Amino acid sequence: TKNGRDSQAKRLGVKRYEGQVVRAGNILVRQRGTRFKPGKNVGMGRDFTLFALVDGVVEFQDRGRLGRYVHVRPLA
Amino acid sequence: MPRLKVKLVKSPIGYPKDQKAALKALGLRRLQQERVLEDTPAIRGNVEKVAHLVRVEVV
Amino acid sequence: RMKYRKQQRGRLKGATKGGDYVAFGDFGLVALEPAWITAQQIEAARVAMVRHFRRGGKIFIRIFPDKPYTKKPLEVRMGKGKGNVEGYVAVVKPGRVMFEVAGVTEEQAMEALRIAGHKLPIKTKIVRRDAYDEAQ
Amino acid sequence: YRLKAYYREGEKPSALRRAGKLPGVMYNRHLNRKVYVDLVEFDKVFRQASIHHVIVLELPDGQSLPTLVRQVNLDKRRRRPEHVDFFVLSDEPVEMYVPLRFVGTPAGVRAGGVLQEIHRDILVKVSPRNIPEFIEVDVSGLEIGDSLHASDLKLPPGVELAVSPEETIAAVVPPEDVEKLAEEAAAE
RNA sequence: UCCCCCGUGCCCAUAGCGGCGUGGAACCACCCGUUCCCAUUCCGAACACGGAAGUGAAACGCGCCAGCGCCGAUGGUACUGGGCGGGCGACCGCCUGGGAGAGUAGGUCGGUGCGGGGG
RNA sequence: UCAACGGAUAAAAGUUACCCCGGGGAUAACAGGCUGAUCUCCCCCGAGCGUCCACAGCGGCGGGGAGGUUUGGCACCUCGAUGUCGGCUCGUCGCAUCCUGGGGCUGAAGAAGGUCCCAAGGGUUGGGCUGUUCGCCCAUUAAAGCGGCACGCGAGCUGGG
RNA sequence: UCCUAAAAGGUAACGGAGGCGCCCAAAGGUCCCCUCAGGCGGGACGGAAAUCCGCCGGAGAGCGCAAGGGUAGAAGGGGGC
RNA sequence: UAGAGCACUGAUAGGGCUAGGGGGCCCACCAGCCUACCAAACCCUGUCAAACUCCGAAGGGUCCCAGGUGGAGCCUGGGAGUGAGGGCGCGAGCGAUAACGUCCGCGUCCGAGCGCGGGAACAACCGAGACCGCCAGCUAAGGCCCCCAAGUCUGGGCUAAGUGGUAAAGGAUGUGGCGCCGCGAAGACAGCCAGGAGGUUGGCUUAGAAGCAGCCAUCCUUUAAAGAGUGCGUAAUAGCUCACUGGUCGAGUGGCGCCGCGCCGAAAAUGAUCGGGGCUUAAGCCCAGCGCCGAAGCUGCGGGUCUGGGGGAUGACCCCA
Ligand SMILES: [Mg+2]
Ligand SMILES: [Mg+2]
Ligand SMILES: [Mg+2]
Ligand SMILES: [Mg+2]
Ligand SMILES: [Mg+2]
Ligand SMILES: [Mg+2]
Ligand SMILES: [Mg+2]
Ligand SMILES: [Mg+2]
Ligand SMILES: [Mg+2]
Ligand SMILES: [Mg+2]
Ligand SMILES: [Mg+2]
Ligand SMILES: [Mg+2]
Ligand SMILES: [Mg+2]
Ligand SMILES: [Mg+2]
Ligand SMILES: [Mg+2]
Ligand SMILES: [Mg+2]
Ligand SMILES: [Mg+2]
Ligand SMILES: [Mg+2]
Ligand SMILES: [Mg+2]
Ligand SMILES: [Mg+2]
Ligand SMILES: [Mg+2]
Ligand SMILES: [Mg+2]
Ligand SMILES: [Mg+2]
Ligand SMILES: [Mg+2]
Ligand SMILES: [Mg+2]
Ligand SMILES: [Mg+2]
Ligand SMILES: [Mg+2]
Ligand SMILES: [Mg+2]
Ligand SMILES: [Mg+2]
Ligand SMILES: [Mg+2]
Ligand SMILES: [Mg+2]
Ligand SMILES: [Mg+2]
Ligand SMILES: [Mg+2]
Ligand SMILES: [Mg+2]
Ligand SMILES: [Mg+2]
Ligand SMILES: [Mg+2]
Ligand SMILES: [Mg+2]
Ligand SMILES: [Mg+2]
Ligand SMILES: [Mg+2]
Ligand SMILES: [Mg+2]
Ligand SMILES: [Mg+2]
Ligand SMILES: [Mg+2]
Ligand SMILES: [Mg+2]
Ligand SMILES: [Mg+2]
Ligand SMILES: [Mg+2]
Ligand SMILES: [Mg+2]
Ligand SMILES: [Mg+2]
Ligand SMILES: [Mg+2]
Ligand SMILES: [Mg+2]
Ligand SMILES: [Mg+2]
Ligand SMILES: [Mg+2]
Ligand SMILES: [Mg+2]
Ligand SMILES: [Mg+2]
Ligand SMILES: [Mg+2]
Ligand SMILES: [Mg+2]
Ligand SMILES: [Mg+2]
Ligand SMILES: [Mg+2]
Ligand SMILES: [Mg+2]
Ligand SMILES: [Mg+2]
Ligand SMILES: [Mg+2]
Ligand SMILES: [Mg+2]
Ligand SMILES: [Mg+2]
Ligand SMILES: [Mg+2]
Ligand SMILES: [Mg+2]
Ligand SMILES: [Mg+2]
Ligand SMILES: [Mg+2]
Ligand SMILES: [Mg+2]
Ligand SMILES: [Mg+2]
Ligand SMILES: [Mg+2]
Ligand SMILES: [Mg+2]
Ligand SMILES: [Mg+2]
Ligand SMILES: [Mg+2]
Ligand SMILES: [Mg+2]
Ligand SMILES: [Mg+2]
Ligand SMILES: [Mg+2]
Ligand SMILES: [Mg+2]
Ligand SMILES: [Mg+2]
Ligand SMILES: [Mg+2]
Ligand SMILES: [Mg+2]
Ligand SMILES: [Mg+2]
Ligand SMILES: [Mg+2]
Ligand SMILES: [Mg+2]
Ligand SMILES: [Mg+2]
Ligand SMILES: [Mg+2]
Ligand SMILES: [Mg+2]
Ligand SMILES: [Mg+2]
Ligand SMILES: [Mg+2]
Ligand SMILES: [Mg+2]
Ligand SMILES: [Mg+2]
Ligand SMILES: [Mg+2]
Ligand SMILES: [Mg+2]
Ligand SMILES: [Mg+2]
Ligand SMILES: [Mg+2]
Ligand SMILES: [Mg+2]
Ligand SMILES: [Mg+2]
Ligand SMILES: [Mg+2]
Ligand SMILES: [Mg+2]
Ligand SMILES: [Mg+2]
Ligand SMILES: [Mg+2]
Ligand SMILES: [Mg+2]
Ligand SMILES: [Mg+2]
Ligand SMILES: [Mg+2]
Ligand SMILES: [Mg+2]
Ligand SMILES: [Mg+2]
Ligand SMILES: [Mg+2]
Ligand SMILES: [Mg+2]
Ligand SMILES: [Mg+2]
Ligand SMILES: [Mg+2]
Ligand SMILES: [Mg+2]
Ligand SMILES: [Mg+2]
Ligand SMILES: [Mg+2]
Ligand SMILES: [Mg+2]
Ligand SMILES: [Mg+2]
Ligand SMILES: [Mg+2]
Ligand SMILES: [Mg+2]
Ligand SMILES: [Mg+2]
Ligand SMILES: [Mg+2]
Ligand SMILES: [Mg+2]
Ligand SMILES: [Mg+2]
Ligand SMILES: [Mg+2]
Ligand SMILES: [Mg+2]
Ligand SMILES: [Mg+2]
Ligand SMILES: [Mg+2]
Ligand SMILES: [Mg+2]
Ligand SMILES: [Mg+2]
Ligand SMILES: [Mg+2]
Ligand SMILES: [Mg+2]
Ligand SMILES: [Mg+2]
Ligand SMILES: [Mg+2]
Ligand SMILES: [Mg+2]
Ligand SMILES: [Mg+2]
Ligand SMILES: [Mg+2]
Ligand SMILES: [Mg+2]
Ligand SMILES: [Mg+2]
Ligand SMILES: [Mg+2]
Ligand SMILES: [Mg+2]
Ligand SMILES: [Mg+2]
Ligand SMILES: [Mg+2]
Ligand SMILES: [Mg+2]
Ligand SMILES: [Mg+2]
Ligand SMILES: [Mg+2]
Ligand SMILES: [Mg+2]
Ligand SMILES: [Mg+2]
Ligand SMILES: [Mg+2]
Ligand SMILES: [Mg+2]
Ligand SMILES: [Mg+2]
Ligand SMILES: [Mg+2]
Ligand SMILES: [Mg+2]
Ligand SMILES: [Mg+2]
Ligand SMILES: [Mg+2]
Ligand SMILES: [Mg+2]
Ligand SMILES: [Mg+2]
Ligand SMILES: [Mg+2]
Ligand SMILES: [Mg+2]
Ligand SMILES: [Mg+2]
Ligand SMILES: [Mg+2]
Ligand SMILES: [Mg+2]
Ligand SMILES: [Mg+2]
Ligand SMILES: [Mg+2]
Ligand SMILES: [Mg+2]
Ligand SMILES: [Mg+2]
Repeated sequence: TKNGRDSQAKRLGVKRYEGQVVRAGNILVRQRGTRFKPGKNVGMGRDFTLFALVDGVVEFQDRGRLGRYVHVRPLA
Repeated sequence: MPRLKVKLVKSPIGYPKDQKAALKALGLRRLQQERVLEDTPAIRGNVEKVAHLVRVEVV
Repeated sequence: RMKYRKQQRGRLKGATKGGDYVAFGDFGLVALEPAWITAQQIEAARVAMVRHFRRGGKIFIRIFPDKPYTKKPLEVRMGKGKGNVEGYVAVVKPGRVMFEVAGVTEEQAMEALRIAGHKLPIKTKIVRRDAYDEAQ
Repeated sequence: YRLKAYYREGEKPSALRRAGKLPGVMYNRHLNRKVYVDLVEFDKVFRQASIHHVIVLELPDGQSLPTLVRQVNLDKRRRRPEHVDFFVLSDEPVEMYVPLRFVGTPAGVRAGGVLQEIHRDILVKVSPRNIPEFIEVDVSGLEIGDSLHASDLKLPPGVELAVSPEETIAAVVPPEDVEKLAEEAAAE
């Protein structure tokens, strides 16, 4: 036949969860398109990678129309 | 958190690993073995998930 | 039909949505056991039914096959089966309503549905009508 | 009709059926009460009553409530009623499925046609006082291939067609034996 | 304190569409004009500037009405960590804890924060 | 197109029935086995044929199953070896009975026959052609049965295949 | 790339179905501006479909190239530098 | 994901609406009408999907906090072996909703527990993890009539095939049990007695078609009852029967649905069988209860060894788990 093909696992999705400690630059969540938007102290790159720009805890915030944003609350 | 007497009566041999491990956090070696731990919401959980192996006693 | 070539096997769990109610007609035919019903089976019961009471009323065939029945031609394991040999089938689980007649006599129905039942592999029952719909 | 309804509370809905009582609930715009009836009773009572008339429920409270089954949950796996609703009425106009009696001699029958029907009960808005046992359906001058629509209905006073004024009511499809089969196997 | 309106943010349809009503002194828009800043691959329609007259028509604010949309119980039910039994098989059932979707009763044509102007 | 994409050399095809060594039942062919799609038979439904009459005889469309002969699937014991067709010799067992026995129905006058049921105790030919099994044919017969026994039998034989 | 995969990840078969071995100096960067497909109604050639006008139309277009995910509160359409 | 749903992506049974294509009316002035035809887009009824999802569980993953001293964990380093796995339950692909088939996943046992009890025997099913001793004791699975330890236990039902000793569509006044409805002491079911009439040879059809090849239509009278007629039958007629009415008759009678257990369907090859004998208000099956047998599991007594705790100039030894 001619079907047995498949690109190996890229292993994406949620890397960090709400209520977790994070340094500075920790890849919060690697995503396909933009299933998760940045926010407070969080930016993305070419592959839409989400990471922390400060140091604190990860937090999520669903906002329907706007989107499912994720931030980090800095503290020390 | 009154006492909680627990006697192992049903061998864990052949049962899921997690359950075996439960009789460790609860600490039950052999058969027909007594064990009177406290009644903490935590300790309860274990005893519960293996209730079918040990006959609980309210003390 | 029209979609694409082959499809999976998939088990036949509980007789859930595989089962309804008499929506049209007067009498109905229900399945008791779960299985795949073949196209040849639909027609077989169809022709049997309509042929019984010549110039019959309206025969409703609620079910409908669309599951590509797979199969291999007496060989080994070179890829996936060609299938299509027997054709297709329908997810028929207990409670389902394969057929139901109308505008005809009860005797015509009872005997017909009975015969068409033998055209089916599954043990079956014959339900009247009642009033079980959904209202007030 | 009547039905001795009892109050529920902490009974096992599953083990309850085993006993011989049919689980369910009665309620209106202001009500919500766990209840249950008897299988055999509700059985023979609902056969006639069905879901077109009103069945007063005599609770032990002596309360005679103008209720009608707003919905029935039919157990699959060999048909049988599992749960029952009982929507109570008051003085406010309420919607419901009203029976339709297809009476007459369709032109199809004469030409050897098929008695087709679609809505054996249309959903209509109406006051609790109005309990029309049914509506005269003038299906008679309906020939094979013709259809009577919802906009072609005779509505008893105090009532409106709470539907889509253009909804099919009945039809007259053709028979099917010899010609079709013999011709189908060769033209399929 | 409270009320009407202007800016802006949050909740992200119980605030949306639609038919009706309604406000211009104030606030807002339209509106007058295209000399100057500036502009439409054509147009000052858009963007822009100078500024009186006129209306509240358009837009918006507020309010109403549920037909559409949307929100949605409860009750039971499907399915199911866990424990157990029955049938050749396809499968079925009970105890324990969990528990939808759909449909019903029903809810809604907004709520709210800071600042600014006006009584 | 180190594209056999972690890339043995800068540089490479095929043949062995003349064959050999190491090793495997981790693996094919024989046989067994599990299965039963294929094969044999039985069965349900019964349009319809049979003047008439669906059941003398028959059966579409479709459904259930029994057996475990064939082809087939799996690769489980056996590769420090289980000899493989057919023939001969000796058989023995099954019954789904070819004959003889008995019996029902018949579209059974009688004879003869059809079909189904019961019933292995015994019997179930000689020959032409082919290695054949198989089958075709001659002559006859009460009949010239099907199948199991590693498609019985090579420490009994044959060796045409 | 997706499904198989049994709701984290991962996950096999000679399992189902389809791509890559490129292309772009503008298809990039910034700045400013802009909003789809279709449907209906109206209009010289055209007339199913060029182009223009009105109303509807929240993403079913577009996003170089398979598919997935994302997306007009721009990743899309155009101009300046 | 399970399920569920059709809001997108596709399939789809019927019906309406209606663009388009076929056919007929009819004149080419090119339209208008009908259509038990094919059928797009749209609506209603209804449903299918691994690669569809408006929705969406149980659950699983993870981080903070708490219990958890465990032949737990973490770090550095030494030494390994292993890289055919298998059965099983569950969730899927392939297969044929085949295989002691195969390919992943979650767990489990076997592996290496072929050590023990049960299952007749039997790597993996049920019970249970063998440090050694003992002519002690309770119990597990299973079992408690004889081979065989321990009840021919107790009480209440079912089953007459040996079912149990375990095959299907489908078949059957088998036998018992529950609910609904018809009919009946103002006289029921059945057998039995007699009748069961005319138009009409219902229309048509046909060689005929007279209740009874077929089609369609689809009365009146007499009466206690007799049908524009159910079958057998005839070439068509006759003739019989039945539902019907009365007499008889004398007490029940008929139908449906659901449930328990058994019967048919049931044909294989060296001798036969549930392990055997043998069993029938059970020694079968269902329900409720007490009692007992029974493993190397547990308790009892004694002993070895290793680890951990204590007395301890005392090394030492003693005791404990
Ligand atoms: Mg692969
Ligand atoms: Mg591969
Ligand atoms: Mg792969
Ligand atoms: Mg690889
Ligand atoms: Mg173990
Ligand atoms: Mg866990
Ligand atoms: Mg098609
Ligand atoms: Mg299923
Ligand atoms: Mg077929
Ligand atoms: Mg059948
Ligand atoms: Mg089949
Ligand atoms: Mg049946
Ligand atoms: Mg009562
Ligand atoms: Mg106005
Ligand atoms: Mg005004
Ligand atoms: Mg100018
Ligand atoms: Mg100036
Ligand atoms: Mg200038
Ligand atoms: Mg200008
Ligand atoms: Mg302007
Ligand atoms: Mg000026
Ligand atoms: Mg003014
Ligand atoms: Mg004004
Ligand atoms: Mg206005
Ligand atoms: Mg405002
Ligand atoms: Mg809902
Ligand atoms: Mg709900
Ligand atoms: Mg309402
Ligand atoms: Mg509503
Ligand atoms: Mg408004
Ligand atoms: Mg506020
Ligand atoms: Mg004021
Ligand atoms: Mg004032
Ligand atoms: Mg190459
Ligand atoms: Mg090289
Ligand atoms: Mg290589
Ligand atoms: Mg090379
Ligand atoms: Mg190389
Ligand atoms: Mg080479
Ligand atoms: Mg040679
Ligand atoms: Mg030589
Ligand atoms: Mg030579
Ligand atoms: Mg060799
Ligand atoms: Mg072989
Ligand atoms: Mg072999
Ligand atoms: Mg062998
Ligand atoms: Mg077979
Ligand atoms: Mg048979
Ligand atoms: Mg036959
Ligand atoms: Mg044939
Ligand atoms: Mg044919
Ligand atoms: Mg065929
Ligand atoms: Mg056949
Ligand atoms: Mg078949
Ligand atoms: Mg068959
Ligand atoms: Mg079979
Ligand atoms: Mg074989
Ligand atoms: Mg092997
Ligand atoms: Mg060798
Ligand atoms: Mg040897
Ligand atoms: Mg040898
Ligand atoms: Mg040897
Ligand atoms: Mg001899
Ligand atoms: Mg004879
Ligand atoms: Mg004879
Ligand atoms: Mg004779
Ligand atoms: Mg003769
Ligand atoms: Mg003899
Ligand atoms: Mg010879
Ligand atoms: Mg010779
Ligand atoms: Mg010669
Ligand atoms: Mg010869
Ligand atoms: Mg010869
Ligand atoms: Mg020949
Ligand atoms: Mg001869
Ligand atoms: Mg022989
Ligand atoms: Mg041989
Ligand atoms: Mg031999
Ligand atoms: Mg020899
Ligand atoms: Mg030989
Ligand atoms: Mg020998
Ligand atoms: Mg020689
Ligand atoms: Mg020769
Ligand atoms: Mg030779
Ligand atoms: Mg997935
Ligand atoms: Mg996953
Ligand atoms: Mg597949
Ligand atoms: Mg290039
Ligand atoms: Mg650019
Ligand atoms: Mg750019
Ligand atoms: Mg523009
Ligand atoms: Mg358009
Ligand atoms: Mg147009
Ligand atoms: Mg136009
Ligand atoms: Mg246009
Ligand atoms: Mg021109
Ligand atoms: Mg145009
Ligand atoms: Mg146009
Ligand atoms: Mg157009
Ligand atoms: Mg760009
Ligand atoms: Mg740009
Ligand atoms: Mg640019
Ligand atoms: Mg799935
Ligand atoms: Mg799914
Ligand atoms: Mg599903
Ligand atoms: Mg829908
Ligand atoms: Mg498409
Ligand atoms: Mg369609
Ligand atoms: Mg359709
Ligand atoms: Mg047309
Ligand atoms: Mg035409
Ligand atoms: Mg003329
Ligand atoms: Mg013309
Ligand atoms: Mg012309
Ligand atoms: Mg004309
Ligand atoms: Mg459509
Ligand atoms: Mg519905
Ligand atoms: Mg369907
Ligand atoms: Mg946790
Ligand atoms: Mg802390
Ligand atoms: Mg702390
Ligand atoms: Mg801590
Ligand atoms: Mg802690
Ligand atoms: Mg410790
Ligand atoms: Mg350890
Ligand atoms: Mg260990
Ligand atoms: Mg090491
Ligand atoms: Mg290796
Ligand atoms: Mg599987
Ligand atoms: Mg294997
Ligand atoms: Mg295996
Ligand atoms: Mg395993
Ligand atoms: Mg081991
Ligand atoms: Mg182990
Ligand atoms: Mg082990
Ligand atoms: Mg040994
Ligand atoms: Mg044993
Ligand atoms: Mg053993
Ligand atoms: Mg000991
Ligand atoms: Mg004892
Ligand atoms: Mg016992
Ligand atoms: Mg015994
Ligand atoms: Mg007894
Ligand atoms: Mg026996
Ligand atoms: Mg009967
Ligand atoms: Mg009398
Ligand atoms: Mg009588
Ligand atoms: Mg009688
Ligand atoms: Mg006369
Ligand atoms: Mg005549
Ligand atoms: Mg026999
Ligand atoms: Mg024998
Ligand atoms: Mg036994
Ligand atoms: Mg007992
Ligand atoms: Mg013992
Ligand atoms: Mg011991
Ligand atoms: Mg003791
Ligand atoms: Mg003790
Ligand atoms: Mg000391
Ligand atoms: Mg010391
Ligand atoms: Mg010492």
